[PDB]
Amino acid sequence: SDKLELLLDIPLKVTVELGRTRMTLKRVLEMIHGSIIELDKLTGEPVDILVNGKLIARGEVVVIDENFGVRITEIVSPKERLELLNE
Amino acid sequence: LLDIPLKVTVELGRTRMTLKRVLEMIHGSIIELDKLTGEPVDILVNGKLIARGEVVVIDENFGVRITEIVSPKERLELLNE
Repeated sequence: SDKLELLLDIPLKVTVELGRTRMTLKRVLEMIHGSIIELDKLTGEPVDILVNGKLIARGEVVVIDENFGVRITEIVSPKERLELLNE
Repeated sequence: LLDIPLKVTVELGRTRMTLKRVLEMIHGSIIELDKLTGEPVDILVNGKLIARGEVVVIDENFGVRITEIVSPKERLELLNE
């Protein structure tokens, strides 16, 4: 808590994922322009929001000025965000 | 080597923010990312950016159609870094 005060300005890396899959090296080498990669995410599901590699939230894609963004639709508690980042 | 499974991730974008901000976010908060709206999305294999493309739907799953990709030689180089 006094500990927390010292951490508030630490920059954290945020990544937003549309989905994941797995493929062989062979398939990676054979892919071409136009190749289609199917992901583990279903229509109707939100995108994932990771902070230093930990899933803390999910959301929906929005346009902000010229950039993609995400509006948070699901998130863990602030205490759980700390716990996960402290793993 | 050809049969080794690799992890593929498709990213909409990235940003950086402080821990304070991360802890203040709530339902409805907006996070702006580093990708511009006309750009294709990133395709990473084992964390290495090898391709970019456009999002598609295949039946009920999301997918990506590749629009930019490095050479097969360069794919192998990156995966062997």
